[PDB]
Amino acid sequence: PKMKTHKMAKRRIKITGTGKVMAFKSGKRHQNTGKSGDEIRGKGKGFVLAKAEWARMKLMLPRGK
Amino acid sequence: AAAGAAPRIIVKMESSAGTGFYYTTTKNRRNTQAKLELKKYDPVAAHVVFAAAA
Amino acid sequence: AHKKGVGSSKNGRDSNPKYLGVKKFGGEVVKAGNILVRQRGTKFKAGQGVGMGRDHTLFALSDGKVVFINKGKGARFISIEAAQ
RNA sequence: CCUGAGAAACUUGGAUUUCUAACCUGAAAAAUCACUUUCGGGGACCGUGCUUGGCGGGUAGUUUGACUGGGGCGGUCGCCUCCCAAAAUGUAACGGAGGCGCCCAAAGGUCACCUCAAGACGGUUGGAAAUCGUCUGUAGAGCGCAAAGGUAGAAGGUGGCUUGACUGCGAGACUGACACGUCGAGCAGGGAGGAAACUCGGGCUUAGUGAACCGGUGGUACCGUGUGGAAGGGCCAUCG
RNA sequence: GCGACUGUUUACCAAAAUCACAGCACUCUGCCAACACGAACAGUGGACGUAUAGGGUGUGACGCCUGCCCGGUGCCGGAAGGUCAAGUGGAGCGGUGCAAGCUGCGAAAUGAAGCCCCGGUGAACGGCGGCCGUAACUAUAACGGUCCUAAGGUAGCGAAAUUCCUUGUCGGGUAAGUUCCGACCUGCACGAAAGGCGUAACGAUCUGGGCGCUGUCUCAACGAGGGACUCGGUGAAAUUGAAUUGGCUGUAAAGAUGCGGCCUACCCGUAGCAGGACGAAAAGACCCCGUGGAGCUUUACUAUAGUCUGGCAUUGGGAU
RNA sequence: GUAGGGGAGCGUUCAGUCCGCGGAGAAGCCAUACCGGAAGGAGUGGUGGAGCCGACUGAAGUGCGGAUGCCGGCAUGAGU
RNA sequence: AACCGAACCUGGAGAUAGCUAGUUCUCCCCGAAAUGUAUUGAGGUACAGCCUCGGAUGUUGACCAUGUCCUGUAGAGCACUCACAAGGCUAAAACCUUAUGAAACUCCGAAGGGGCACGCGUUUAGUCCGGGAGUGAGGCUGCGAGAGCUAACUUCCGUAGCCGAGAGGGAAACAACCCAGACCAUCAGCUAAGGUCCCUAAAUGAUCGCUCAGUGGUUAA
RNA sequence: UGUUAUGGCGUGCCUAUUGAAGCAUGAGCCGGCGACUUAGACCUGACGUGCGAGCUUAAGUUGAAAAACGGAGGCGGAGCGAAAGCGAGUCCGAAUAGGGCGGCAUUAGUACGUCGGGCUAGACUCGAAACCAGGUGAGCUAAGCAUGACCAGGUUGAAA
RNA sequence: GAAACGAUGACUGAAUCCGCGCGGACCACCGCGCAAGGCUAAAUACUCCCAGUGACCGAUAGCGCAUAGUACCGUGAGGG
RNA sequence: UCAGGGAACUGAAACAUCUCAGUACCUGAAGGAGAAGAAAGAGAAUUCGAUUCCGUUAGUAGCGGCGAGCGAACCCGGAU
Ligand SMILES: [Mg+2]
Ligand SMILES: [Mg+2]
Ligand SMILES: [Mg+2]
Ligand SMILES: [Mg+2]
Ligand SMILES: [Mg+2]
Ligand SMILES: [Mg+2]
Ligand SMILES: [Mg+2]
Ligand SMILES: [Mg+2]
Ligand SMILES: [Mg+2]
Ligand SMILES: [Mg+2]
Ligand SMILES: [Mg+2]
Ligand SMILES: [Mg+2]
Ligand SMILES: [Mg+2]
Ligand SMILES: [Mg+2]
Ligand SMILES: [Mg+2]
Ligand SMILES: [Mg+2]
Ligand SMILES: [Mg+2]
Ligand SMILES: [Mg+2]
Ligand SMILES: [Mg+2]
Ligand SMILES: [Mg+2]
Ligand SMILES: [Mg+2]
Ligand SMILES: [Mg+2]
Ligand SMILES: [Mg+2]
Ligand SMILES: [Mg+2]
Ligand SMILES: [Mg+2]
Ligand SMILES: [Mg+2]
Ligand SMILES: [Mg+2]
Ligand SMILES: [Mg+2]
Ligand SMILES: [Mg+2]
Ligand SMILES: [Mg+2]
Ligand SMILES: [Mg+2]
Ligand SMILES: [Mg+2]
Ligand SMILES: [Mg+2]
Ligand SMILES: [Mg+2]
Ligand SMILES: [Mg+2]
Ligand SMILES: [Mg+2]
Ligand SMILES: [Mg+2]
Ligand SMILES: [Mg+2]
Ligand SMILES: [Mg+2]
Ligand SMILES: [Mg+2]
Ligand SMILES: [Mg+2]
Ligand SMILES: [Mg+2]
Ligand SMILES: [Mg+2]
Ligand SMILES: [Mg+2]
Ligand SMILES: [Mg+2]
Ligand SMILES: [Mg+2]
Ligand SMILES: [Mg+2]
Ligand SMILES: [Mg+2]
Ligand SMILES: [Mg+2]
Ligand SMILES: [Mg+2]
Ligand SMILES: [Mg+2]
Ligand SMILES: [Mg+2]
Ligand SMILES: [Mg+2]
Ligand SMILES: [Mg+2]
Ligand SMILES: [Mg+2]
Ligand SMILES: [Mg+2]
Ligand SMILES: [Mg+2]
Ligand SMILES: [Mg+2]
Ligand SMILES: [Mg+2]
Ligand SMILES: [Mg+2]
Repeated sequence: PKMKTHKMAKRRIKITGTGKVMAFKSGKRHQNTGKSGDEIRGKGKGFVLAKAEWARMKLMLPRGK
Repeated sequence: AAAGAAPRIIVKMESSAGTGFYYTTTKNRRNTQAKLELKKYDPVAAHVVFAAAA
Repeated sequence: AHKKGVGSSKNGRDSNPKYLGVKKFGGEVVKAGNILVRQRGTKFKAGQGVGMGRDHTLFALSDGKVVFINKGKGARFISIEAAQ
């Protein structure tokens, strides 16, 4: 039947043009007062994964969204 | 951090501006015992001076 | 009878590797930003063209080629010089 | 119309006390029953219906880590340093030593200035060692703690002013299977010390840490369901 | 030695020291009795019984007896206070429309049992214990005994069904006794109804010694009967890679008839032996592994029958 | 050359279609010294008694020595 | 109601089974892995590493010389650090002559090793993108070390080769050792390790010797 | 070609493994049955094909010894953000400097089919110990209840 | 969970037209609606049975059965 | 087919919410079918207009130890 979209992922991973998958950087809830400044700033953001651990994500969603 | 630690308590620095802002650091409390007066930036303008908020 | 021991150990401890040593050697190129050496201290002294982060890492301020010198045994720097 | 109050009256309740026509219960020519009556007593309590918390191995479902010269016992489980590691990085062992889960409002930024451990002689308390003096004096010291590397043209010791222990970023690289992690010129807003060139987005460095999730809090006005509002939610911050 | 006794028990490896018992003891229970089966206000056992009765629990005839600790747990009782749920009460907060207003949230005080707390309770749970130093090499046969939790063993027993050291020391029996009996006491680690110590009698119990008798034995013999063997009749089995299946030394996954070398050995069978074929039988029941299972246990987690408890409905009048 | 990925094919049935055989004898079975690189496939002889080969294409319950495999038959042990 | 710590029958039901077995036609080409990192994970799964197919690319691979920087082992040394042999000398500590040991000593310090460049001279691979995997138990000798007892068919790393996945000759026999990588055919030739009295192919060879012990054909103070 | 003597040579097969003739697993023999599949209009790929900045139907309808109709929806068309929104741009920010994107120095999709993989369902076949529901059993055994039955002969010698 | 609405077990049990109910807390606005009374063919599901077909089986296949729930086992359910 | 009752193994690589699944089973009633049905409705266009069925929206909106996994409807096309 229709392969389910992993709602596990509908707020944490992203497709694109090239097909590459992006996600965010980690450590922004109690990894705080640490800090450092470029850490706290670095972590709010977003980023493309490596490769190897790409396809999995893809298969988490068919629509790409 | 480590809860039942009384020295080096983690407390924040609220601006005298009222911008809606706060920094966050750690005084030994075997030191200040009153408050803290620091001079950091503030995105919502430029250069405030901060009171060590409760 | 047989054996009951009972001894334990108190060591068996170490720390995961710190990849030190000179990363970019002598006579090879570079790009700007490129790290040329990691070290614990001033095993290698900031020379003309090179900068020193908090780690005492040696990084390149602009491109070109890499120049090593030891000053007769115990004092030593790396510098940069372009392709001209 | 009343500040305080007295009779009456509606009383709406709280308690005990009592009464019985609910309801429970027994006996009498009709056994379980149902009449009818003496009714005998019980009596708004019990019992039962819904919710409230407690108790509850009586019953019911489960959990009970791993390494490991078998398993158990004991020991170990993350991070740092040093050998082992065969002159590149890397590398096991229940191999050989030791350390961290903080500390610092100055021990940080800048500016300026000072030089160390000891031994010899000689010196009031002292007299092995205290304080002062001179000759020696590249490290035989010091760095908040672990050691290694590092350091005297200072990172060591002392003062002036100070909040770069700063938002918006990130050229380029180190590193890791991934996730992480590490260094960083330079640009902007805006500062700090210097007279300046400058230097600074924490400390000589490498330990001083915990991903998600759910929630607290300070902003923010992106979402808010016929519509405009508010709950709630998102984003930055952050706390457990 | 153990139990008192007659009895009972693991159908198919345990018959006893198990269990039951008469006896005693603690508690519980006043009748629609507790307690128990139960869709359940049914109906039933308890019981057509009534505290000289009924339940539950423990010890286990009888005889002399049954001590010391109430701090923890349990249980019985106590009440000043700490308290605690829903409900009662809502000051105050805010959302909204111009609004009468609808509404989101929600604090004081009050408020059930129960726990905290105070005391009592052992024929309730239980408790009735740590230690001191010795000449030498980092040590062995041995020491006499002062004693922290609530107390730290009264009688009786004690090398025992209990004893680590262990064949303890002594005595008896024996020619000789790790066993047994008596005493001893340094009880690793007896002890009073989880009974203590005794005891006639009882026992297909257990333990040692004796007399008697004996092929149990020295040491086996002869005999008998039923098999085994032979012939005619009927004729299974488990096993089985396939075999044309020796021995010694060696090698090989380390226990070789199969490889090496060397020895020995003509083909077949019959009655017999049990060394080998790691012989057959059951994918080991021990051991490790499995984020396998089931039984059981508790102050591991979560519920929950049941049960206590406040409010609500059945549910009413009145007197103060 | 083991796990593994790739390449080309052999055989079995059912099916569409064509070549076509068969009581002067089909399939199946039995023997053999032929052919193909192999899965395989031909010649002839004996069996049998009424159906079948070949090419191309399609679809599969499509190829067994193992599973202490399942059903059945017959061996060993034994003239014990 | 012939095996009760939870009857038997039917059913959910083909529960699950990180476990054990088993998994059939043929030829050809390539051809591994038992390492890392996590894991209520350790005989299991993820990602890399390694195989294979195919599309891109163009010699980027590979060995080897050169050039060039990085290093702190082997040895060595005593200059700090702990150790320690004799002697001086003083009031012993220092310090002098003489003297030595070191994984966690280093005035010194190779052989090698690695990065970059060049290709000055050879050879073939490399790298990317996309499909399919399997493997994640390793084993032995040689050289390096640790734990051991300078024990082990011992164990835990490193490193080369081999078996694993390797037939063929040799080592009597013998995964690992020495030679060597089997596309078929041949009643054809040369060699390797290893051999040449007979078993058993091939000199009972040649010359200079040794041992007389059956050493050879298993050990030491 | 069948058989044979003599020679040389030669460690059954499978599975499991660091390593099998193994004294390690399996199996007496021969037959026959016996295991990598199916589904979905899911996912992603390789080959192929038909149309090609375009490609395509599903349910159904009608006819049916055949197939045609059926645009409802699907895939492509534009990205970027948390989202509003902006759009060959967008986002963070106050702009810079950047991630994603378009151009790019260039390139095509879609529907069918065959196949290599994927997911959800038994998913290669066989194998549990167990777990739950509904029922069947006291003609065995454990006992209860009502009712009948049964114990040669002998010894001992209590109360009264 | 911001928990709307329906739905009922126990307590409470409002308005009837200038009224009632909903629009996912809640408020106004603005929209969709007539609770407390009933029946209803049609398309849809199944297939003991009847018929037609088949790239379904032909005697270990196919239902368990070329027939039989019989022989046989089981006290029984049930297996077969 | 409707209703009263309502499991577990399993999966989440352990389990308890959760998933298995209102599935297996038990029961009640009834028919040739049944159920449902004539709006206090969907809803967002001031649009549709009893139900049941299929296609589709759509693995989209959402649910969830936000883990495993669970998963609509309005519109649009048909059946009637
Ligand atoms: Mg339990
Ligand atoms: Mg373990
Ligand atoms: Mg090296
Ligand atoms: Mg390793
Ligand atoms: Mg979670
Ligand atoms: Mg907030
Ligand atoms: Mg808000
Ligand atoms: Mg007795
Ligand atoms: Mg018995
Ligand atoms: Mg017996
Ligand atoms: Mg009370
Ligand atoms: Mg004696
Ligand atoms: Mg007794
Ligand atoms: Mg008796
Ligand atoms: Mg005797
Ligand atoms: Mg005979
Ligand atoms: Mg042989
Ligand atoms: Mg032999
Ligand atoms: Mg015999
Ligand atoms: Mg076994
Ligand atoms: Mg045909
Ligand atoms: Mg035929
Ligand atoms: Mg067979
Ligand atoms: Mg066998
Ligand atoms: Mg005979
Ligand atoms: Mg015989
Ligand atoms: Mg015989
Ligand atoms: Mg039985
Ligand atoms: Mg099931
Ligand atoms: Mg099964
Ligand atoms: Mg090859
Ligand atoms: Mg391993
Ligand atoms: Mg992989
Ligand atoms: Mg090259
Ligand atoms: Mg040395
Ligand atoms: Mg010199
Ligand atoms: Mg593993
Ligand atoms: Mg290894
Ligand atoms: Mg081993
Ligand atoms: Mg292998
Ligand atoms: Mg070989
Ligand atoms: Mg060989
Ligand atoms: Mg040989
Ligand atoms: Mg060997
Ligand atoms: Mg030669
Ligand atoms: Mg010869
Ligand atoms: Mg096989
Ligand atoms: Mg083995
Ligand atoms: Mg054999
Ligand atoms: Mg065998
Ligand atoms: Mg085995
Ligand atoms: Mg195509
Ligand atoms: Mg396709
Ligand atoms: Mg599959
Ligand atoms: Mg409601
Ligand atoms: Mg036949
Ligand atoms: Mg049949
Ligand atoms: Mg379960
Ligand atoms: Mg599970
Ligand atoms: Mg009926």
